[PDB]
Order: sequence, then C-alpha cells, then structure tokens
Amino acid sequence: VGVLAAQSIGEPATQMTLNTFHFAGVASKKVTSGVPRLKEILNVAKNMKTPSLTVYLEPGHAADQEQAKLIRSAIEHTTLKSVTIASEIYYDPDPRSTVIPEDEEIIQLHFSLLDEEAEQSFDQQSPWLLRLELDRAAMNDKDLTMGQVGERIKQTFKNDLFVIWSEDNDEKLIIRCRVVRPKSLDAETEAEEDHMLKKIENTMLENITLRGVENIERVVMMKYDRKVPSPTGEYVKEPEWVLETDGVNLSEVMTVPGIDPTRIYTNSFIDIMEVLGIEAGRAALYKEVYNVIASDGSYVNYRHMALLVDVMTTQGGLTSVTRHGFNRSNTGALM
Amino acid sequence: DGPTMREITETIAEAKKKVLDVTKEAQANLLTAKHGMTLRESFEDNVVRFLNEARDKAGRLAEVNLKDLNNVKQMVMAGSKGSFINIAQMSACVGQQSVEGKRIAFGFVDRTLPHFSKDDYSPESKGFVENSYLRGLTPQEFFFHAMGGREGLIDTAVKTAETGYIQR
Amino acid sequence: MTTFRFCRDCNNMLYPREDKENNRLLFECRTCSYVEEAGSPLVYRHELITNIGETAGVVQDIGSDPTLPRSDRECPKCHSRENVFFQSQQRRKDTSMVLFFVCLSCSHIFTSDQKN
Amino acid sequence: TKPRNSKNDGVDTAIYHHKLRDQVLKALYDVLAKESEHPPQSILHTAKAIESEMNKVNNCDTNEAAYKARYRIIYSNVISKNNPDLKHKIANGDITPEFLATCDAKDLAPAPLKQKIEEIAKQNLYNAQGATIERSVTDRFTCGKCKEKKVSYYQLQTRSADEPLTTFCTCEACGNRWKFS
Amino acid sequence: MDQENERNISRLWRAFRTVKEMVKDRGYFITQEEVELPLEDFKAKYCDSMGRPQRKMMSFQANPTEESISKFPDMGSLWVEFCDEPSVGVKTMKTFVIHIQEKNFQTGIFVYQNNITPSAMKLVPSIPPATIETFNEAALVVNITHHELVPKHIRLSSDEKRELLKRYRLKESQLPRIQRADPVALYLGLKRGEVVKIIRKSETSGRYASYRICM
Repeated sequence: VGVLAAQSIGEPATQMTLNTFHFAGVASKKVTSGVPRLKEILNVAKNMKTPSLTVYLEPGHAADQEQAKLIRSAIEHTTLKSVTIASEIYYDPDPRSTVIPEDEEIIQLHFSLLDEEAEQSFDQQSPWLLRLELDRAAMNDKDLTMGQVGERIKQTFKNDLFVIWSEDNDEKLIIRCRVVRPKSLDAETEAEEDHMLKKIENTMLENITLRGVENIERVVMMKYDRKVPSPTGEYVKEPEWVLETDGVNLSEVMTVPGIDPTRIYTNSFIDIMEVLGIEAGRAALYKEVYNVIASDGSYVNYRHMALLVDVMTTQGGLTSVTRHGFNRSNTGALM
Repeated sequence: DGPTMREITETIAEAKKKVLDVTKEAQANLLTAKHGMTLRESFEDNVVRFLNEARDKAGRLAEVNLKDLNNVKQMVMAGSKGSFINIAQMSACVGQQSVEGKRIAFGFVDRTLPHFSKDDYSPESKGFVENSYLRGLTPQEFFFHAMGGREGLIDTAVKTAETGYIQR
Repeated sequence: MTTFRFCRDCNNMLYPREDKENNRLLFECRTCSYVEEAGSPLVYRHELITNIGETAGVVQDIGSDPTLPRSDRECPKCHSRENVFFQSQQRRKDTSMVLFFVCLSCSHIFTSDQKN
Repeated sequence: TKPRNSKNDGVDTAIYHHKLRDQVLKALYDVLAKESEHPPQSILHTAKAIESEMNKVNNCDTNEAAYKARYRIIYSNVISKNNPDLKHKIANGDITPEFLATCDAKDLAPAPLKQKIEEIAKQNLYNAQGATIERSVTDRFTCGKCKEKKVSYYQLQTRSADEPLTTFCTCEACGNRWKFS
Repeated sequence: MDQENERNISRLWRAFRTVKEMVKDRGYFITQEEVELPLEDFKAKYCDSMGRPQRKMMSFQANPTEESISKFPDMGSLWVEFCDEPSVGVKTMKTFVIHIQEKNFQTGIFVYQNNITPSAMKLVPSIPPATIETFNEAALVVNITHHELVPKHIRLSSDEKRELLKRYRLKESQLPRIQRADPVALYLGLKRGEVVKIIRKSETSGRYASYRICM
C-alpha cells in the first residue's frame, strides 16, 4: 500500500503545475499554493512565505460589526511611529514659550495644569522636542485615547519621557514629548544635548508599543457563511464575521478576551504542534495537504493521504520527507 | 449566420462602451476604491471582468445559433472532442490575452508597443483580441497571443522536471 | 522647513550652539571663528508621511515629445483648445489616475479634477 | 475695567480648607469669570456645585489620578477657544453639573468636530474590510451539491498546449468546486 | 479601579478554572459547581478590601476518586499552591519543597507568575518519589484540551498495556511515540514509558482508536 499511496499522491502532482497559477489570476490573493506550497509542506519549512491566522469571534459578538472592530483593534500591533503624521524632531530651547501660535494655546493649558513636582522639573525638559502633530484618523482608528495611552504606559516603562498634551478637541493634535533626565548629568554630557536626544528619540519611536500583540502586521475583517441546524431541524445558511491576519503569534492571540478560543486555526502547523499537540498537528497537516491537492479539482482517495500523514508524524514529531528526516532514521544501511 | 455576427459585434461594442465609461469616471477622481484594495486595482478588476463577460456572452450566442447537423456540435455533444470554448474562439472572438495573471504590462516606458501613445489604457492597447480564428488576427494581438502561449510552453518544459523530483 | 546654512568663510554648513548667559541660539562654523545669530528656534525637521500633491514634474519643452497624447479641451486662461495631457509622473504605488494638462500656447498647467 | 477673577472680584476661595480643591476652584472661577458678564454670585454657586459633584463622584484621596484627569478634561474644555458658547451655557446653567460630571470628551466638542469624528469613524469602518473576490456570474453549469446554477467560472490556457483550455467552476451558493478539460 | 486590576483579576480567575479542570481530568474528585464558580463569588472570597488577589489562600489539596484508586492503586493525594512573588526565590522554592515533603505528598503543582531562578529549579528532581511540576501562568489562561482539533486521550493501566502488547504481539519500541514536552502530555502528567490511547473521528468508519507511548 505504500507505493500505491505514493503513486496516487504524486501522479496528480505532475499535472498540478498547469493550474497552480490560476490563483495567479488574482493579484491581491498572492498566497502560496500549488507546487511551492506542497514543497514547503514536504520540507517542513520553518519560514513560510505567507503565514496567516484566522480568528473566529464569540457566539454573541458574531453577528455585529462593532465588537468585531473592537477585537480587531485589540489584536493589531500599534506603535508610535505609525500614529504620528509629524513626529518632528524640533529645537525646544525654552519650552516655556514658542513662536508658533498653535502650540501657544496648549502651553497655558498644562502650565496651569501641572503639579508642583512638574513645576520643579520644568528644567528637565529637553532643549529639543518631539513635537507630535498626530493624525486624527490613525489615532481614532485604534480607539486610542490621547492621555491614558499616550502617557501612562510611556512614563511607566522607564520614567524617561514626560509630555505636555492637549485634549482631543483641538483642531491640531499637538503633543510635546520632552524627555526627563537628572540635573546631575556631566558637563560633557550636558553639552551634547543633540547626541543623546536623537538616539533616545529613535529608540522612542521604534521601541514603544502603545497597544496590540507583536509580529501581527495586519488584521482584516471578513464575512463568511456558516451552515447551522435550524430549530426545526434542517440546515440553514447563516453569516458571520471573522478576522484574518497577516502574521502569526498563536500563544498570545489565543488568550485575548472576546474571541472563541476553541475554533482558532492557522496555516502554520508547526505552531499548532508546539501549542496544541502532535495529533492536532497531524490534523492540521492533513488539512493543508488535502487543501493543496483539492484546490486543483483533482480527487485522491482518503487512505493515501492518511497514510502519508501518519508516516510523516509517527515518531512523536514532524519528520520531513528529505534525507534529514528519513535517511537519519533507524532503517537498514543499504536502504 | 449574419444575424448572429450582428449580435456578436453589438455585445463587443457595449462592453467596450462600459469600459470606456469606467475609465472616464476614474480619470476624474470620482471612482471609489473597493474593499481593502487600491484604486488602480479596482480599475483593472472592472476592466477585466467586463471583457471576460463580453467574450463569454458572445460565445454562448454563437453556440446557440448552431444547428443539429453541425459536425463540431455533434462531436462536442457526444463528448469526444472539444467544448464550447473552442467553438467560441473559432467563431465568436478570441478574447483577452494575459501574462502572469495580469494584462499586458508596460514593457516600454508608459506604453506597451511603439505604435501607441503614452498612458494608454484602452482594451485594444492592453491585449484584447476582438477577432476570431476564422476572421484573422491583427499584428499586435498576434504578438500578445504569442506571449500568452509562451507562458504555458515554459510551464510544461520546466515543471516536468520539478514534479519528477517530487515524485521520486 | 529647516534649511541648511553655510558659513560665509569656507562654505561649510553651520552647526547650532547655545549662549547660556544671554540664552540665545547661534550658528557657528567648526573650522573658523564665524558666528551668526539664529533668527528662529526652528533648526531641524523630521516629517514621516508626505502629504504632497502629485506633480507633473518637468514641463519645459514638453510639447515637442511626439509620444505624448493630445486632447481638445479648452484652456481656462488663453482659451486655446490644443494641449498635451499625461498622468502624474511621480511613480508612487497608490497614485490616483488624475490627469494633467499642459496648454500648447501659454504653457499653463491644470488638472481634470475640478474640486472646489 | 479689569479682568474679573477671584482676586479682582474679592471672592474667597478657601471654604473647604483643601489645598487642591482651593486652587482648582480658584483657577476654574478665574477662567469662567474672565470673559463672562454674569453676576459673580451665581457663578460661585455653580463652581461650588460642580466641585461638590467632582468630590462626591470620586474621592481625591483615593483616586487622585482620575480626579486630575477629569479636572484636566473639564478645564481644557472650558479654555477651548474654538467653542466659546459653552462658557455661556455653564454661566447660563444650560449644561447641568451632573452632565459635565458624566459626559465624555467627544460630546463637549462643537458640531463641526463632531461631524468630522463620525465621518472619520465611518471611513475607518469602511477601510477595515477585506478584498471581496467577486467572480463572474453565469447560469449554464449545474452544481452537484446544491444544484443552484449560480456557479461562477474561470477559464485559462494552463494545461499543455497539446490539449484545449481548462475551466474551473465554483458554486457561489454552497462552495462546490470542479474542473472541466 | 484601574482597568489593569480587573484585567489581571479576570485572567487569574481563568487560570484558576483551567487548573481545576486539569486536576479533574487527572482523575481526582472535583464537583461541577466548584468548576463553574462565577467571578463575583471569586472576587468576594479571594480579594482583599483593596481588590488585590490573595493567591496564597487558593492552595488546596485534592484526593482521588474511588474509580481512580481502583484503576491506579498507587495514585495519591495532590497539593497545589500559588506564588505571589513576580519571581520565585530559592528560599520560597525550598519552603515549598519542605512543605510538600513533610506533608508526604506524591506530587505537587507550583504555579509561578513570571520567572524562576535556576537555583530554585535545581531542587525540582531532588525529592523522590515525589514529582514537582511547574506551570507558567500565561500558559494556563485557555484550556488546550477544549479545542476542536484535539481528540480525547485516555491513560492506560499496567494490565491494559500488557494485554494490548500481547494481543497485537508487539515490543514497546514499535508503537508510535509521544514526547514529554508535548502540551497534552504535560496536561495529563505522563511519565516515561506510559501508553496513552486516542479516540478520533474518521470519514471512513466514524470512530477510530489509536495508541501512543511516552518516550
């Protein structure tokens, strides 16, 4: 049966090349499938071309778009560099007053709204400013409140950067990010203001995470058609909202409240193997192989694919079909 | 027969008019980008869909015209050789030549062939064959058809070897 | 919009410096003794995303390019009906398909998008 | 003649002997009376009412951070020069102190900023959608699963040129797929 | 009441419920009502006046059912204890080990928040025949066994293992194998040389039973 299964699987693989590029007819669907996808499945590659992750929401929130968008905001990775239309490095020699009328209005707001400790620390504010003209649309897209998210986490992280910030009602969202340093700094250090502050400003934009989970570049809304038993007993079509990402981090997405943690799936079976087990990895691998074979319309009986999958995952782990997987086995030397 | 030719040409003309109207709408910044997909992609998608539906409808008209004593129709009905696509191409119209899933891209700078003008997006300039194998192909659509065929030739010639390795 | 300033002595760009006892900004050349008084607290600027309207690019003698199309639209200034038209010559991915017209006689630039 | 304020109007601000409350009352009274012609007594009564509401809805000794945040929100709304009408209303009493206690930041904005906010929200909700792969509609092929002829197609020269084109038909009603060659 | 307080409280309650489910699945005796304890009662009991979660009062001892004792005569009582410190020190680990040893418990569950010092985990295998197992808090929020792709596993006794091995006429090195670090193996607490049965659905026969050995 082994050679029968191998011949059955690999005969349609020869003809699969022709119709692999039908998905090439959709430019916005640049997802690996066909010969390269089968190659990557067989090699058990640890770096897929296009990893992905599909999240199904809770039964209550499935039919409404609003909770879905809240979850989508709560999953996607948000960083400061993405939310500043002008995070401009400016000279801020005397933060007490400025020439620009727009920031002048914001000046007196906090200058009458700062505590005594801030009054003492007035001199700590850098002779340069991260002057943040922040885009309204990007800030409101992630449901990001100006004050709490802008300052709580940022000052909590290292007590490194203080801010004079306005309420969202101003026509131009201007934040003044002024880093905080002790006055005990050395004279040679204190002379090189620009040298410290450009570096810390870059480390500030790049390395501060306002909200979200790492490695997930995009999250996107989609509508699908489930089939459910109606109360009278027959099967009816029912729509639902799901979230498809671009990038996989399954250990942290799984615990986010507001989703269904028992119907999550990804096309990277190594992660499923690491998180859920080896039988789960076997099922996911079977789904991947069946999908790549059947996306061309060809039909291959279940026993052949079941045998290949069982062989590939019988040693307790994923054994690739290469020399590293089979030629390092315990079989005979001449074999 | 002649009347079937008349409806064929009329369908082709109406598809061309729809494409021209979408182009006019997009050139005035009035067109709306589709869901999660750029404006240029939206324009290209509309054009491709219109042209494909035109070809299919013309093919179905030409197929419905045919009598029962037609030999090609008899072979197709029996199930031995051919399909309605072959009838459509030999009789109605060939259609839209593509390369790598997209229309014929700009090989030169801002055009596709020295006989056109810069920034041309009309269907006949981007690889659309409105003729048939019975009528005859004009040189430009002949060239685009040649590229379309070359793609599949390459496909076979190499993926033979790759599939062989996988099979072994 | 920060502008580079060159020293009047050796054409080198001027570096900023502070004056603590008067609390004023100056530009000094690290090679010579030239010092000049700063006129604004704006010395450097770092924008992130460019909200630039698309530009037709070089326009000089564009009417002699014979591979450029034509149109019969009427000039808004000199009332001429012959002109050249082309798409935006900046090659960003997301640029819209908004035309640009250069008049044949008065060399006036306009667009097909008449947004008020 | 002179900018009306606590010092100019000669109104004592130390009634509850609390430093933070004293200074916040002084600041809000000054900013309210600076540009208002309304008599100062009712202004002081309104200030007392709003500060009492602030204290009763949130203790400063336990929620000083939230107290400061709420004070900053209200104070910034008051100083906001884009919408002066609000300093009329609080002077007129049109806006109740409880409403200011409970209201969010958005509603205190003027009408144009409100409208811009809903427009931005709608645009974002539209921009969070995925690519819809709408396929060509036709009514010739019969599906094998639900037998609804609303089956989309796609045809191409993919098989070896020794053989004719290959078509793939997908039912848009049930999800069935098949191939013809 | 900052949002982080109730967020952490909810995640901790989730982890507590998951740990109770795991202890029930290991063959012990846990009521269904105790598993389905609503978060209001949890807040009422295991929170102070300031809402701080009092983890130290959550430690509890569980005993096996009649059925588990009948199937596994060697099975004994278990103890579970939480740690309040962000990082577990050497002294805390030593105190927990001494407490387990003086209680004469065969196994224990030690749930830590963020990290454990290497010197602390130096003492893990030093108390035979007792077994000490650690579970990071961030990995117990969601129950793994409740997924759709995870079939149902069962543990086999010595007699059942011998009967299967005889009936199929096999040597234990020819069965399919399952690792130790496999998440379901940690969930069930399988040691070296134990056989786990799997029940699965199948397009061809409906139900199918497989077997694996822990290596």
